[PDB]
Formats: sequence, C-alpha cells, structure tokens
Amino acid sequence: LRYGLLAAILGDKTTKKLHEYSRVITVDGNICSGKNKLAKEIAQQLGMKHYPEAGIQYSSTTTGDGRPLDIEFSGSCSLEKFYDDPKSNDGNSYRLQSWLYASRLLQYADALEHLLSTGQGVVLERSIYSDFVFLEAMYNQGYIRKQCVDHYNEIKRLTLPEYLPPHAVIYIDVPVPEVQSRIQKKGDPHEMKVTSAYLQDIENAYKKTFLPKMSEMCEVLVYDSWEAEDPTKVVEDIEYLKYNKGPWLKQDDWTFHYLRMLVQDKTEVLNYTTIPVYLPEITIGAHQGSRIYNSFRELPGRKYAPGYNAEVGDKWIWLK
Amino acid sequence: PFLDIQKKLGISLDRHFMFLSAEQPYKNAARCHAFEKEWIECAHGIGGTRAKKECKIEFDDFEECLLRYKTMRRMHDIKKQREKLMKEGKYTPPPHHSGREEPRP
Amino acid sequence: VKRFFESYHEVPDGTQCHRKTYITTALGGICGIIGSAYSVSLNPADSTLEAVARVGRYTFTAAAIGAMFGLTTCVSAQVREKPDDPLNYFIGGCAGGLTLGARTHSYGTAAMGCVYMGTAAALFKIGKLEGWELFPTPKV
Amino acid sequence: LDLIWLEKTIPKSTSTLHTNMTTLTTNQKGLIKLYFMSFLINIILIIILYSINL
Amino acid sequence: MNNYIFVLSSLFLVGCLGLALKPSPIYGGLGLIVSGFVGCLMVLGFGGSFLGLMVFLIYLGGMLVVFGYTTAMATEEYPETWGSNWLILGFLVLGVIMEVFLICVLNYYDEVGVINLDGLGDWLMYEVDDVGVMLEGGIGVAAMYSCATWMMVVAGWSLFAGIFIIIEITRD
Amino acid sequence: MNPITLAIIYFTIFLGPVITMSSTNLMLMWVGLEFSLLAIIPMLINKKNPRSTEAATKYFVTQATASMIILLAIVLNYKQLGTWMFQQQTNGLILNMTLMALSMKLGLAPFHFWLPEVTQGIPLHMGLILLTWQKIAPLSILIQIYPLLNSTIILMLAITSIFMGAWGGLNQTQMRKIMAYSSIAHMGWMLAILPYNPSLTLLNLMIYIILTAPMFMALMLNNSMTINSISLLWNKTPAMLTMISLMLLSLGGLPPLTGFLPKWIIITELMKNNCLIMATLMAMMALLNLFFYTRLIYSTSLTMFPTNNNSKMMTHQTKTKPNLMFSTLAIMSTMTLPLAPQLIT
Amino acid sequence: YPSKETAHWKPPPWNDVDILKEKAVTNMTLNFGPQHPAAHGVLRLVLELSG
Amino acid sequence: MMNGRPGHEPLKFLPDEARSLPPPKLNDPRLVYMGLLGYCTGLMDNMLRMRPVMRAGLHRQLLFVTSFVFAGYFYLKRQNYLYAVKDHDMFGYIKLHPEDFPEKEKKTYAEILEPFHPVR
Amino acid sequence: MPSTFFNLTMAFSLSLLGTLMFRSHLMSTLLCLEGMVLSLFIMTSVTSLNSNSMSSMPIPITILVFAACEAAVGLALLVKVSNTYGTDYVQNLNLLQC
Ligand SMILES: CCCCCCCCCCCCCCCCCC(=O)OC[C@H](COP(=O)(O)OCCN)OC(=O)CCCCCCCCCCCCCCCCC
Ligand SMILES: Nc1nc2c(ncn2[C@H]2C[C@H](O)[C@@H](COP(=O)(O)OP(=O)(O)OP(=O)(O)O)O2)c(=O)[nH]1
Ligand SMILES: [Mg+2]
Repeated sequence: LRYGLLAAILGDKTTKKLHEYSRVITVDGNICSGKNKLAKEIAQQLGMKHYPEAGIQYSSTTTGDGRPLDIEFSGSCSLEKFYDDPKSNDGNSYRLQSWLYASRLLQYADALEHLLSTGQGVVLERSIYSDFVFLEAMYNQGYIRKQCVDHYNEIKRLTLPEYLPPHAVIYIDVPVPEVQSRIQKKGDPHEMKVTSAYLQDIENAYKKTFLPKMSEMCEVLVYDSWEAEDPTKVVEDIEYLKYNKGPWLKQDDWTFHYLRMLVQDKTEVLNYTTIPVYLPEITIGAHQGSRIYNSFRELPGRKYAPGYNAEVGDKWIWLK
Repeated sequence: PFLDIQKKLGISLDRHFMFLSAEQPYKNAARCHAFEKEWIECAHGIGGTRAKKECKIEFDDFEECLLRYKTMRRMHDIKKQREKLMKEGKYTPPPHHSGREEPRP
Repeated sequence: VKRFFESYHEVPDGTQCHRKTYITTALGGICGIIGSAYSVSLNPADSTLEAVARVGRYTFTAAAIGAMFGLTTCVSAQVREKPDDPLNYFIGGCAGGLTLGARTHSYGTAAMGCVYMGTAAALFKIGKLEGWELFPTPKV
Repeated sequence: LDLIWLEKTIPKSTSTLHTNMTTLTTNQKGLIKLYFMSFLINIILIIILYSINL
Repeated sequence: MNNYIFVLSSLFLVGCLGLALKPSPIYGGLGLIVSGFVGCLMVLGFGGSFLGLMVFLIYLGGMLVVFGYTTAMATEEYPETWGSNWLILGFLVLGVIMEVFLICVLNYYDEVGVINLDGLGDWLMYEVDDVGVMLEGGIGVAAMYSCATWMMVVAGWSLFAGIFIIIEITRD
Repeated sequence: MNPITLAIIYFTIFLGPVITMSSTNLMLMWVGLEFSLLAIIPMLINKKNPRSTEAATKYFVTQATASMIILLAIVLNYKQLGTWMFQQQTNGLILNMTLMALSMKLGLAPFHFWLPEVTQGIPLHMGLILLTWQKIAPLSILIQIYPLLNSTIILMLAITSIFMGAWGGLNQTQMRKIMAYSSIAHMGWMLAILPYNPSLTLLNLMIYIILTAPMFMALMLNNSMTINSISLLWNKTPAMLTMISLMLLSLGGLPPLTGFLPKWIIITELMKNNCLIMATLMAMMALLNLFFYTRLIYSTSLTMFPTNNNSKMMTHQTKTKPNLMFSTLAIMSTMTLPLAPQLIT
Repeated sequence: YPSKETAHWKPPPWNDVDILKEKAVTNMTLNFGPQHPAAHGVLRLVLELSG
Repeated sequence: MMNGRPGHEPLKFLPDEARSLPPPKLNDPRLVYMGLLGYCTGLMDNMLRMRPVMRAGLHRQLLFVTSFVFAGYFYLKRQNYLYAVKDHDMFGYIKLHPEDFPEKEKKTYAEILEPFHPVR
Repeated sequence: MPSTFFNLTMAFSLSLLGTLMFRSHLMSTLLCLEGMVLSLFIMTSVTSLNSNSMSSMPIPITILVFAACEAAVGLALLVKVSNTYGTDYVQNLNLLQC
C-alpha cells in the first residue's frame, strides 16, 4: 500500500484532483430493462470508467489472473439454480444474495478507490444501495426466511454508512409485462423460469423504498424506456445536473484520505461481511472449508502473495 | 528519578527548587533555611537508610522548625498556667504585657 | 482492635472458650459487614429496606460462621487436652463450613466449606505455631 | 468412584466453585456510580487498615 | 480578629459541604464561587494578594463557562436545591453539627493538636521580614519566567495541546 | 484527523510518561500524568460512537480523581517536609494514599472495575496504547518510592488484583475485556514483586508489553473482537495460529516459554523474602489465567470452527497488514527463555 | 456463563456502535410578540429555535 | 538495587571499567541462539506475509540475523559487566565486614553424630 | 495555621467524598472535582506563604493551569454525553457492561 499519511502530507489531495465530471453515477432498473448499454454509453461519452454488474465471479475476475474460478471457490452459489428452484433446502437463494452483495461491495470499494485516486468518475450498474430490493423480493416471495433478512440487514448496517452515496442515481421504469417480454426474447431458459410476482416485488421494492431514500440524499433520474434506449438526452441531463445536497459537500481532504485508506485496504472492506453469525445458509464447516481453502491455495497463482509465485513468472523473488 | 536525562546532560530542569533551602529570588531565604541545610549536608553521601538513623538530630530540629509542634505546646502551657493564676488572683500582668509600656525603636 | 486480635492469642487454646468465641464472632461480624457493604454497593437492592435486610443476613451468616469455628475449636482443644494441634482448627473450620452450608441451604456448599475452611484454619494454626509471615517486611 | 464421586469431588467441584466465583465477581451492572461507591469503600478500608497497623 | 481565619476556613468547609451535597449545578457553581471568594480571602490573609486574586479571577471565568454549560445542557425542568429535598437539608445540618462536634473533640480531648481554642490566632504568620523589598508572592510567579522555564513551557504546552484536544473532541 | 492534531496528540502522549520518568520533581511527575491523560482522551473519543463516549467519560473521571489524590499526597508531603519528594520520613498515610491513587490509575483490583469497560468500546490500537504505554509512568512513580511503601497494603492489592483478573478473564468472551483482565493479573504480579525488587517489576513489565503487543496486532489483523471472530482465523490467516498459541501459552507462563520467566523469578524473590503463602496463591490464580488462555487457544487454533461463504472472497483478496515489528516481538516473547540470566539483572 | 442476574445481557455490536432510541429534539418555542417592540404590536410569531 | 553505588554514572550502556572485562568470544551459544532467533523471525515474517519461507527476502533474513547478533553481543557485554560489578561489590563488602562472615569450623564425620533412621 | 490546614484537609476530604459518591449529574461530579482543585490550591498557597518559598510559588499557578485543562476536557466529554443522550445523567452511560 503506497498511499498513506505520508503520501497525503507530500500531496495527493483528492479535492485538488477533482473536477466537474468526478461523479458516482449508478444505473438501476429491473432484471431486463435497458441498463447495460445505457451505463456503457454514458461512461463512453462522458469519459468515466464503466463498471458492469458485479456478478458471482467479480472477485475472481478482479483478483489473480482474472479467469472465472470454480464455483466452490467463488461462492458455491448459482443464479441458474436459483432460477430453477428458488425454495431449495440447501439455501442457495440467500447464499447467492449475500455473495452478490459482497461482490457489489467490493465493486463499490474499487470504484471509490479509482475515483479518489485518479479523479475519473465511475458509472456503476446497480450498486450496493439497490440490492435490498432483491432481498425483499426473495423474502416476499417466500424464497428465504426472516433470519436471512435480519442477517442481510445487519451486514448492510455494518458496511453501508462508511462509504459515500452515489452522486446520481438513474432509474429505468419498465413495466412487468415488458420485463416478461424482454426476458422471453433474451432466450435464457432459467431466466424464463421466473415469476411476475417476483418482478412485481422487485418493482415495488424500487418504488416504495429505493427511490425516496436516495431522493433525500442524491439526484434521482427516473426515466422511461423511450427516454432511455437513447443515451444522449440522459447525458445532457447529467451534464446540467446541480449537486447541492448529500454528504459529498461536507467532505474535505482528510475525510477523503481516510475513506481512500478504507477503500484501498480490501480486508476492512469485506471485514463485516464475514461476521460469525452462524446462519446455516452461509456457514460451511471445518472439513469443507479446509478442503476448499487447500484447493484454492493449490490453484495456480494463488499459493503465495501476488508477485511471489514462481510458477506464473514472478522474478527476483529472493530479493524481495 | 526513574530516568536520569537531567543528570546525564547536566541540565537542571526542576532540580534547583526541590526544597526550601534552594535558590530563592532576590536572596530572600525561606523559613528554616539553615535547619534544612544542616539536614541535607548531613544526609549526603551516606544513603537513605543511614540518614534516618544518624541524621535524626538534624531532622528532628528541622521538623519542629517547620511545624512548630513543640513551640505551640510550650507556648500553650504558659498561657494556660497564666490564665489559671488569674482566677486565683496570685498573679498580675506587668504593665508592658498589658499594653502600657515604654516603646523603643 | 489490634489489641483485640492480639488478646485472642494471649491465652493458649482450650482456655477462655467464651473469650475466643466472642473475639472470633466479632472478627467474623466485621468481615460480614465488609462483604455486605461491597455487595450492596456493587449490586444495589430494590429498596433501602431490602439493602439493610441483606446487610443483616450477611453479617449474621458470617458471625455464625466465626462463632461456630471458634467455639468448636476451643471445645475440641478442651476435650482432646492438646492446644497445639491443627486438627482442632480443622474441626473448627469444618464446623464453620457446615454453618455456611446451613445458612445457604445446600449440602454441597456445606461440604465445600468444610474442606476449604478446615484446610485454611489448619494452615493458620501451623503458621502461628511455626512463625509464618503473611506480609513480611522486605529484608533482602 | 471413578465416573461419579471422584469427579464430583475434585475436578467438577473445582470447576463449579470457580464458575460461581467468576459469576459473583463479574455480575456487575456497569454503573460508575456503583463503581465509585466501591472505590470509596476501598479507600475507607485502606485508611482503617493503616490506622490499625500504625 | 484573631479567629478571622478560622471563621473563613469554617465558611470554606461549609461551602465545600454544600458542593459535595450536590444541588442543581447552578447552586453548586454558586457555592463554589463563594468558596473561591473565601479562599481568596484566606490567601490574602496569609500573605500576598496575587495568588488569591488570580484564583478568584480564574474561577470567575471558569464558572462563567460552567454556568453557560449548565444552563445549556445540565438542566432539568425542576432543579434540585439544598432545601427542596428533606434528605439533602438533613445531611446539610448534620454536617454542620458534625463539624461543630469535631472541633469540640479536637479542642477538648486532643488538646494542642491541629485545633486549639486558646492558641487560635497566635500561629497565623510565623516569621516575616520586617525590613525588606520584593517580598510579595508575585515575585516568585514572575520568577517562573526566569527560574522555572521548564514549568513555563510545560504550562504553555498544556494549554496549546488542550486547545488541540478540545478541537478534536468537539469536532463531531 | 489531520496530521497537525495527530502529531500534537501523539507527541503529548509520548511526552507525558517521558516527563514523569525524567522528573526528579513529584509535581512534574504529576503534570506528566496530566499530559498523558489529557492527550489520550481524544484518541479514545475518536470513533465518535456512544460506547467510546462512555469509555472516555469513565476514563476521564477515574484518572482525574486519582490525579487529585496524587496531588493531595504531594501537597501534604510538601507541607510536612518542605520538599517535593517522599524522601525518607514522609507520613505513612501520605504514602498509602499515594499507593491508592497510583493503583487506581493503573487499573488493578479492587480499583479495576473501569478497565474492561474503558478498553471495551475503543478501537484495538487504542487498547494497545492504553494497556502498554499508560502503565509505565505510574509504575515509574511507584518504583521511585519502593522502600517507603507499605508491604502489607501492596501485597493485599496484588492478591486481589490477580484474583479478580483471573476470574474476569475466565468469565468474558470479548478480546479486549480478556486482555484487560490479563493486564490486571499482570499488574498484580508486578506490584507483588515491587517492594522487594523493582528490577523484577521492570522485567515483568517489559515481558508483559512484548507479550501483549503482538496479540493486539493479531487482533488488528481482522478486527476480531470475539472468540468466534478469532476462531475463524484459520480461514482468515492460517499462518498465524502457531504464533497465537505460543504467545497465549507464554502469557499463561509455561516453561519453556519466556513468559514463565517473570513469574518464576518473582516467586523466587518472594520466597527469598519469606511470603510462600502469597506466592502459592498468586501461582494458582496464574493457573486460572492459563485456563482461560487455554480455552482461547482451543477456540482459535487447535479446533477449526465453522466458517461462512464470504471468507472465500476474503481469501481472494490480499493484505499487507502485519508490520515488521510483529514477528520480532513474537519471537522475542516466545523463545527467549535460555537468555534468562541476560534478561534479569 | 449465563445466570439469573446476567441472562438479560446482549452481545456487544461488531462495530462498537449501539442503536439508541431517537430522542425528541427539544427545540424551544418562543412567543415573539404580540407585546413586543419588534412585532409591531399585533404579530404572534411563534419561533421554533435551536439555540 | 545497584543504581545507588558509589561512582555510578547515569545512563551509559558500557562504562570504561566494562572495557576491562574479557569480551564475548562472538562464537558462543548465546549469540548463536540470537542469530537463530533472528533467522526464525525472518522465516516467521515470510510465512506471515505469504512469501516463500526461505526463497524470498534473503536480504531481509540477513539483516534480521545480523541485527540480532549485534544487539545480543552488546547486551551480553553489558550483562557480563553487571554480573562482574555485582561480584566485585559482594567481595568488597565481604572483605570490609569480616566479623559478620566468620570462617566456620566444620567438624568431620567422626566428631559429628548424624542420627540413623533405619528403613525396614 | 494548623487549624486552617486541618479545615482545608477536611474540605478536600468532603469534596473527595462527594466526588466518590455520584448523584444524577456529571456536572455535579465535575464541580466536586473543581472544589478539590480549589482546596489543593489553597493548601499549596498557604504552605508557600508560611514557608516563604518563592521558588515554590509557581506551583499553584501550574495546578490552576493543568486542572483548568482537565475541566476543559471534562466539559468537552460532557457536551459529547449530552449530545448523545439528551442529558448528562450518569445512569445513561452504562451499556459497556456487556
Ligand atoms: C486424594 C488427593 C487429594 C488432594 C489433591 C486434590 C487435587 C488434585 C488435582 C486438581 C485437579 C483439578 C482439575 C481442574 C480441571 C478440570 C475441570 C474442568 O475441566 O472444568 C471445565 C470447565 C469449563 O468447561 P467449558 O468448556 O466452559 O464447558 C464444557 C463444555 N463446553 O471449567 C470451569 O468451569 C472452570 C475451571 C476453572 C479452572 C480449574 C483449574 C484451576 C484451578 C485453580 C485452583 C486454585 C486453588 C486456590 C484457590 C484460592 C484459595 C481457596
Ligand atoms: N437473485 C438475484 N439475481 C440477481 C441479483 N443481481 C442481479 N441478478 C441477476 C438478474 C439477471 O438474471 C442477471 C443479470 O442482470 P441484469 O439486470 O444485468 O440483466 P441483463 O444484463 O441481462 O440485462 P440489462 O442489464 O437489463 O440490459 O443477474 C441479485 O442480487 N439477486
Ligand atoms: Mg446488464
């Protein structure tokens, strides 16, 4: 970790390196509603770094060689199995939800570190402030239980208020039958095996909780599909947005420095996602944990620290 | 002191006002300056243990110099014995102890 | 009171049983007042009446332990005609432990107090016979 | 003897005594009013002990 | 005039008794203000007026700040004074009675110990320089600038550090 | 927390005990204690949550009351003897109230009721700086006046310190409370040896400091404040469990760990001064200390507690947290027993 | 080691922050006027003040 | 307890009289164990930072071993001086006060009568 | 002087008794602390004036400075307590027991 108090004293001031487009903009919508291309085009034509939706293998892609690892290393949770049978007795649904929240938290830490280190803004797809919607959809559809909901709320309470909220939240309003039609047109059969009640629960979670609680603390951009599927007018709105609220105004150099330390040391980022609350949906046990851990250390490029693995071409090991 | 930076470097940050017989502003000696001086020069070079036994005479002089416990007890008895004699009337105060004296410069 | 607990030992054991019982009862009562004060201060009662009731209970229990210990020690010394023998103090400590167990209404605490207080009183008697120093002044 | 009474006598009784003792010593209410009243009792007892030791 | 210092010390003890008995902090600050005034009077009686006047001024500013904090946040709807509670006034009169009893015991039983009725007023000023200039108590406090520069720098560093301490605590 | 305040506060924390140790004046020792307390308050309140607010308030009132009792003792000694040092004939009452105030500053029983509460609710590094740095200057003051202090009051304070430290460490589950009660037991040992040999008190203080520093570093590795939190260390950081076991056994004081050396030499000198009863009771309560240490070792190292899913992502990430001084202090606090004649004087 | 007098205890939070009940803000209410030189005699301005 | 002795200078690691002592041989088990402790410290550091145990940080291991040997040598010289001056003060006090340390005359096993305790 | 010093010792003793016996108000505790400070100041000043120790006359000013720093930090902690709980009642600061 090169950055630190000494680097801040020698001069790495975030407010010095900020500019007019140093914004966190999160695009959010339903399961299949114009979200991936919109964020990509916004980032492309405003010169920000685009971050797609943090999937199951996000940590695997951002660490090591970047190849997607085996699922037992990357969470032992399957979106396809959740779509096939959401009420399974192995606890796949809440395992997938918690793993996706951890991946989104890692992506938020990476985006915040990039913003506070380089000054370039970030365009996220469906950040950590819009994952309780999938929580409440699973809970209202009976897929998970109240203990899982309380555990997720506890992790969200421990990990949420240490970061800053996004500068702009863009929302795509697409109705449930249109989501049905787009999912049927996409062609993934597991994704066809979903319910309009589940999608309606997602949209209800949006409209009843996500939109106002970010409305009171950042700029909200609820747009229809026809206002969307045309990522230029939204860019003009983003350009002529005025940010006169939220906690980004009261931030200064040293608050940015401590936030940068927190987001650059990833162990403190994912510290409270590994709380020892022994929920049977998430807990593994000694034998399976040791087998998976030993296989992960015997995986190529993962036995030692990055830069010390001689099997992948690291050199001058004896001099460092 | 637990650590002796002041003794090693030769400075006296707080060693020069540790007691009454130390340096005083404008050469105004404190009370019992000579009695404390007799105690310090007695106890130097013999250690704390030998100071309590062999410098008892100088310390006992210094203690009731500063505290005057024996002075008050001696002076109280004179006032107590005089006041007892006034009830029986076999003593009278002199004029110079009754406020009618011949003053001198 | 230093003269009081010194006058505990001015007579050999098996003599002045009433005196030894009375001084031991006073010492146990003092220890009970200390323990009751600590208990009331750390764990306050619901009312001043409950607090003074707990102080009375603790003081009476500790005074009963001390009285039974001293009484049984002196009676054992008189019956067995040997004062300098720690088994008398062991019997007294067991009697104090059974008194504690009777006040707490549990035979397990009765036996536990018997063994521990008998061992402690036997060690006390051995130390007073052979000059053990509990709080020695530094000499080396 | 072995599965009942020696176990009831030495190890389990020692464990029970120390568990009861640690419960009684750490049954605290977390109130510094009580803590400072306890400190006052400690000060009073130390004054008494010094006065009787002389 | 001989027992003037004794009367002042008794008044100071009474003020400290009220302070320990703890009325509402308005009245606690008032009692400690009059205790500071009495302590100023005792320092002026024993000698140099500088120390007593300085502690009077310092506690005037200090309890200005204490009163401001009390009316800000250390207040309740019904403040508690010495006489509004029967128990507090009971320990007040009990403390006065016990002070009188204690000085009577030290007068009678212990004879010339710490308290003597006949010896009162005879041992206030022990020895004074009859002829002499620069004998006041402010000369030593001035000599803190010259003789105890370590004392000066630790007091100044305490105040500077404390400014930083208060800024960091009340940063919120 | 800008570097100006960081430098001022940390320099004052350093300067307090240095002034206290370097001063031949009892008043300057007192003002060094004032610097230490007043400087460490903002570092305690730094998290700005209600638990640290309670901890800072309790710490402030406790150390303030102890400081005023120290000042009473100093002023009474200055009235009695005219000097600014307890030289040889200061009053035993003055010496005993000095001992009371310095003991309540240190945090030993029965003045120990605040120490687990204070070290709970503060961050782990603040617990480390508290339990290590704040206990040198009061022990320095106690070392300065060792032949004058009351052996009976010190010995009873030591016994009750080790007893309640062992019982508290037996009871609690929280790491910071466990190290607080461990600290109380260790101050019990240091005070127990203090009237007879202050060099052994310094040796025990240094051994305890180099024992409790890397345990706190290992706690800072993952912010593990719970028995379960340190139990999933086998999935978090498996290369440290052996050092945790060895350091906790050294804290318990077994041979051939070098933490046996302070207790061994302390009871050697105590039996040289004929207090075998006192030494025996201290040793058995040290065995109880080792019992809660062994329960901790069973929880964290010898068994493998169940782990959760997000620990896979934590193992995916990399850390540079453990510093250069962790391994040095761990090795010097684990395997330094054959250097016992060099460690003692 | 749960007992009767300590069975009501809860574990401490993992981040050392306890959720307390939101205290009602006691912003004071001032009847500025009507008998006031600045209220022009006939204005009952009630003021919710913080400080 | 030696801090109040006559001619005690304050706060120096090695006084001039210590130079009169024979220095450590520099190949002795105390310094060898200090170097071994430094090597184990380096290996512990490598394992904790997840480097190869001895195939990484050779300069770091060399620095650890050398610094441990250096500090151990100087500390060992200091404790050798301290034990020497302790024995010197002991023998000086023994010579200065011979009436408190009398040469007791121990009799032989023909004048002393040890009691016999049979085992049977 | 001995009667005055005994009265000052008793004043400090009752102020310490009040400090050790908390009531509902942390500011009342701090006021008892300041009464202890004033008692100590008065002792030190009358002792220096009795012994004519102008070398020790800086000691009362030093205890005034350091104890006022203590008072400042105590008021800062009390404003933190009142901001957190609405009042400065010492029974609110009891949730660190578990
Ligand atoms: C015929 C010969 C007669 C004479 C010789 C008699 C003595 C023989 C040797 C003694 C043997 C003692 C054995 C002690 C250990 C066995 C008890 C034990 O294992 O207790 C376990 C229990 C904790 O169990 P835990 O893990 O919490 O829960 C169970 C499942 N989870 O633990 C607990 O609940 C608490 C355990 C406390 C620690 C016990 C070990 C230390 C004991 C220290 C004794 C101090 C004595 C002096 C005390 C002061 C003076 C009275
Ligand atoms: N159960 C669950 N599924 C999630 C969660 N987050 C994302 N998913 C699923 C929903 C989809 O099946 C899949 C991809 O999501 P997207 O919204 O990115 O859809 P896609 O990229 O196909 O289209 P779009 O972005 O809408 O243009 O991931 C979550 O937290 N829980
Ligand atoms: Mg997409």
